Amino acid sequence: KGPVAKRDVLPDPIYNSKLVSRLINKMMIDGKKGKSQTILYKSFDIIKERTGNDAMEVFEQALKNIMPVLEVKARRVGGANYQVPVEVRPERRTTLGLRWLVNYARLRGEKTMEERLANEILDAANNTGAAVKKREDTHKMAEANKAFA
Amino acid sequence: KVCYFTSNGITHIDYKDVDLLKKFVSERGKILPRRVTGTNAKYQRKLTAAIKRARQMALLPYVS
Amino acid sequence: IESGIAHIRSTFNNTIVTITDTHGNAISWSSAGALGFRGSRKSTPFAAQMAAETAAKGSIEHGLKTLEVTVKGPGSGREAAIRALQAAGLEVTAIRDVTPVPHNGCRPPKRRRV
RNA sequence: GAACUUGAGUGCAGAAGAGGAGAGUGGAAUUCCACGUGUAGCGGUGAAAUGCGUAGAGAUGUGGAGGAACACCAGUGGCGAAGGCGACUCUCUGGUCUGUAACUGACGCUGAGGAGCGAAAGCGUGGGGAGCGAACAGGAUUAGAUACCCUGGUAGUCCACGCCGUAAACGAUGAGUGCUAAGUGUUAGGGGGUUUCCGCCCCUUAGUGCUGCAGCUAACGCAUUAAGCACUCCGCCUGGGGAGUACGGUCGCAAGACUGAAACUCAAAGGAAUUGACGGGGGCCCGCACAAGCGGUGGAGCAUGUGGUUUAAUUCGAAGCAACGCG
Repeated sequence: KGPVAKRDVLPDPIYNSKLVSRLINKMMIDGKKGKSQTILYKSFDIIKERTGNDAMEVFEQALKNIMPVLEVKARRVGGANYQVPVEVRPERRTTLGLRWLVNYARLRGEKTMEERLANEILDAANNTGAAVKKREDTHKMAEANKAFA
Repeated sequence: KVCYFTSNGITHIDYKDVDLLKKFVSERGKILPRRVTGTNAKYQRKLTAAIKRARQMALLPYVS
Repeated sequence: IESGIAHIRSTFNNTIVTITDTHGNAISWSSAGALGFRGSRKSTPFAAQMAAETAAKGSIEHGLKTLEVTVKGPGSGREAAIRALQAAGLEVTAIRDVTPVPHNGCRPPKRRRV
């Protein structure tokens, strides 16, 4: 069988990042990169406006707050249902960070996902936020189950 | 290995020989088996009889 | 005081560490269940490490420094608890591997699946 | 009737052994007891709970009581007819093996019935009780759980004498004797070829393992420790069930043991091996099978097919995957 790997596209015409196009491919509903590109650039223009900063550094700070060190996997032996904590390899750190940004942004609820993604980045920058509940809770699940490693 | 008692020709082991018994006995106090000291069957029998008698007179230890 | 002996008894349920004084006077004690682990995690060496950490903190609170550590009981957390006595500010000099060996004695309770 | 020494046995000389019976003693550990340390758990489980615990436990140190088994040696090692026998020491005592040559000179083998031994459980009487532990109780599990698991715990396990007289009491292989290739460990001996030795080799016994020729066997396999080739003697079998039952008798305090059918019923029961399939057996591997994700279905509305039911007819066919937007 063996492990297979995938690829992704380097630039964005404004905000030249790999991972921002990785977020473009994420949150794509029904095969529409155009709508996700529109949502993303209008959101980052809100992040450049509402806070007078470049939104690249705010976006990496939000990622750094969300990227989880420790997943907690499963291990059922007998009738025990133990969860076992896993040191996450950093690709999955970035992609769990992007899932938590996208999911808790669209789960928030405001008058566009432009605004939801903007305010979720602004919350995950100054770490207290909705996806960071999931960050904290995964680290708490790894903290409770640390007896197994 | 080589047997001790066939080499030095010595017969009945004489419980008073506390230093020889202390050589055959292990570090904690146990009798070493025949595949460690290399003796015969017969000489291991007389050795273990000697060690048990010298243990009951405190010439040899039980537990350490 | 300065010297005592650390009695660790780590068995398949619990890893109990009592730091006592040389002619047997317990300064402080903490177990794997005292740390909070109630379940089977009591048997895990992480709980034995934590129990040794808390016993080491209490022993330094009373002030002893050079231990002489006696491992007792068949379990799993003996090595991590010896290592955690070292890393918590104490010295482990001698290691007494003393599990209670009956010679022949009483007969054990019956085997389990029968 | 006379002779013989090989078989048998006595004599002498060593050797080894948990061979037995009686008494005495030890060291771990377990439990319990008293006191110090000290604080909140311990115990246990797949998960927990019952139990134990602030009235101070578990841990830990010292002391004491008491019972039972004797780590390491320890070994397809030893002894015994078999059951069986593992601390040590003495008392009494049984057998074996080895070397013969001193003696006897066939004294030998086997043995129904009889007499004895005879694991464990059980029984009687008197002690004993530490651990374990039927029964019994509580907690779990479970649909139930008179179970496995957990926590407790009675008889019993232990000892003295008496009874039982049974085991998958097994080598599932009666005892004796002789003959019939090898290789190889090992236990207790003996002798030899150089060496005073250590030790190597050779040779021979008796016991104990494995692999193996001939031979045997249905096959598995046995094979000088026979399941070979023979002779002697004893015990036992004649399809499966009913049935080791019932009746009778003997023995037993009892539980039961031994002896032991018949009516009736079946055409099989059975051994060993082969091919498969299966396993809540082991190994290896693979697949959107699982995980990692993404989107759904199950909810609503409608489209469509199918079961029932309404029917005059609701035509027939498909029916787990592999029927049901199928013909």
